[PDB]
Amino acid sequence: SHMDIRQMNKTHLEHWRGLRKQLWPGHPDDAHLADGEEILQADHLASFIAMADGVAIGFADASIRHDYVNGCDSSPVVFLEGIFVLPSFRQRGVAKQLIAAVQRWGTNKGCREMASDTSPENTISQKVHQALGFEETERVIFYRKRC
Amino acid sequence: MDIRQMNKTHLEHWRGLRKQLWPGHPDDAHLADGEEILQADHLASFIAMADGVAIGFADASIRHDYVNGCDSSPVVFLEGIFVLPSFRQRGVAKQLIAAVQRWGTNKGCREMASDTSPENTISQKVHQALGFEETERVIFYRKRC
Ligand SMILES: CC(C)(COP(=O)(O)OP(=O)(O)OC[C@H]1O[C@@H](n2cnc3c(N)ncnc32)[C@H](O)[C@H]1OP(=O)(O)O)[C@@H](O)C(=O)NCCC(=O)NCCS
Ligand SMILES: CC(C)(COP(=O)(O)OP(=O)(O)OC[C@H]1O[C@@H](n2cnc3c(N)ncnc32)[C@H](O)[C@H]1OP(=O)(O)O)[C@@H](O)C(=O)NCCC(=O)NCCS
Ligand SMILES: NC[C@H]1O[C@H](O[C@H]2[C@H](O[C@@H]3O[C@H](CO)[C@@H](O)[C@H]3O)[C@@H](O)[C@H](N)C[C@@H]2N)[C@H](N)[C@@H](O)[C@@H]1O
Ligand SMILES: NC[C@H]1O[C@H](O[C@H]2[C@H](O[C@@H]3O[C@H](CO)[C@@H](O)[C@H]3O)[C@@H](O)[C@H](N)C[C@@H]2N)[C@H](N)[C@@H](O)[C@@H]1O
Ligand code: NI
Repeated sequence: SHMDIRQMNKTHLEHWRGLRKQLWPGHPDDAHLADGEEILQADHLASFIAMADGVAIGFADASIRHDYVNGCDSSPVVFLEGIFVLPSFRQRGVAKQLIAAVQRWGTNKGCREMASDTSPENTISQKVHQALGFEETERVIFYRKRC
Repeated sequence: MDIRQMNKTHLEHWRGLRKQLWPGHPDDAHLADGEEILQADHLASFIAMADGVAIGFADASIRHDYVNGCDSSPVVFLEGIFVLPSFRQRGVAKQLIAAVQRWGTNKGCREMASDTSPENTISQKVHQALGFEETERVIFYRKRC
């Protein structure tokens, strides 16, 4: 059956939020709401929803980052902020298409590089990033200190 | 041992220290990076001097995008720090980071962050000793568009 990757607009907010809560549980509910609104008005944020037969089966959040991005040599960079495909629809090339949409968006925005990150423990994610043409650049430990 | 924010006069020596921190970075880029830092409001480097000679530096930025482990924005980010071996373990880095931290606070950052290689044992101890807590460990990927 035919699938479409739609850049998220107001009409897909509920499809998006319903999936996003499955990728990041306990990311606060109020946060999804605000995030959705922020994204709809941004020029450096965009999200994409995989739709087929009227249902949303997956999504990707993306951004255009001007901060230094680990492993990249140019700026700005289009960055894959999160991606999720429902269990029942995996290994069908849904993420491949969502990522192509993110790449197309960042390319049209003038980015020369697309980047992403994932836990060293997320093994399927690593296989997926590599299967899709990303090469691993570096691994780092992040630190935080309250100001 | 004074710490000063970098200006045009410190570029040549900063570049010499910076090439030792990152030998793989094109010399060509140190040139452009220095100009970029001085032109941008969201960037600042600090130089530690002994008898008028630069012996350490820290590059920093105000980051506005997502930063792993942080929950607020902007974030002051320690982009790199280096102290000549002869001056190590004397609190120079501690001092450089204090200066980065004040700059950040004055820019409204509620969090300061940094990152380092899993292999950089010494760096890890330094971060810990200075009050940073480890947040996440990740692998980065890149695909040329
Ligand atoms: C990671 C994820 C988004 C991939 O979605 P997907 O739609 O199943 O991926 P695709 O079908 O487009 O797969 C692309 C490629 O990755 C590879 N791949 C996908 N799943 C794989 C698996 N489980 N094991 C090994 N390789 C796999 C394949 O090499 C290749 O497709 P093909 O060999 O079947 O021809 C999905 O597993 C998911 O939602 N996981 C949980 C959320 C998550 O971990 N996100 C990652 C970072 S936010
Ligand atoms: C990392 C580096 C900048 C630290 O510089 P420094 O001036 O020697 O550090 P400081 O003296 O200010 O030390 C501050 C804290 O780190 C600790 N520390 C410093 N060097 C240490 C070492 N080699 N092993 C264990 N702990 C160490 C100090 O004991 C502690 O002080 P405290 O008494 O307040 O706890 C320096 O070792 C260096 O330039 N390394 C090479 C470049 C690199 O690794 N950069 C880091 C990532 S960008
Ligand atoms: N590739 C997926 C990435 O997901 C998380 O980071 C995202 C972040 O997720 C937060 O982190 C928790 C999961 O660790 C979620 O609950 C959110 O609050 C999200 O809120 C931002 N809008 C975009 C960030 N990229 C991870 N922090 C990061 O390590 C991981 O690499
Ligand atoms: N705290 C040290 C950090 O240094 C490097 O990242 C810096 C980056 O260094 C590039 O990466 C190579 C070393 O990996 C250098 O040759 C430059 O090209 C520099 O060019 C940017 N101006 C600021 C980045 N923070 C590392 N990429 C990062 O992993 C590391 O944790
Ligand atoms: Ni279609």
